[PDB]
Amino acid sequence: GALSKEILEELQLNTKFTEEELSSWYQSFLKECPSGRITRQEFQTIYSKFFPEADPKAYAQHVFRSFDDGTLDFKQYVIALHMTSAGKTNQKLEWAFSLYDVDGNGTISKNEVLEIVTAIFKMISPEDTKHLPEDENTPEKRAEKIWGFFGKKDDDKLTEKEFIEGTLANKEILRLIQFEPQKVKEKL
Ligand SMILES: [Ca+2]
Repeated sequence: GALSKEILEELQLNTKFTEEELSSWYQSFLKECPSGRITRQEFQTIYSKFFPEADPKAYAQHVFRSFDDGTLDFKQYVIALHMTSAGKTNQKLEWAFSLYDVDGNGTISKNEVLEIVTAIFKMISPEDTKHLPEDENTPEKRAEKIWGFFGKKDDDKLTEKEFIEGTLANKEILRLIQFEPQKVKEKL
């Protein structure tokens, strides 16, 4: 049951579990996935199961990739769940950058923002989308607003430094880049 203190370090005060509790979870985990590794397909299924009202395939895929297809270990699988469903968005900005930097080349492009914003948009039920502000109710509008808030040109590249600054300072950027299905819904 090693990676548990590793899980808590990389999670810190963000963890919603203790080492003894993570081990129990870990124990159940191994019963279901003996190898302790979970594939992208299996990960996607978790979200498809628990987000019946939406279409979480792309979202789950992007989340899985943020940890580098292939497989995730228990530590990543636990952290991945925390990133999407627990804690404060503010303690996840470094990870959020990893999420938005789709190809992982170190910077975020305009298209990459559209990719993630679209994936996140599909996590919203059709029902709740009518509550979205007019200038923020379609993937294109939201991604473009985000790009505008960072004052970028179509071919500009957004750095981690700037990403973190703006998501911290400009609360409208935070609202727009928001990736937690429940938080997006609640703010609406
Ligand atoms: Ca990139």
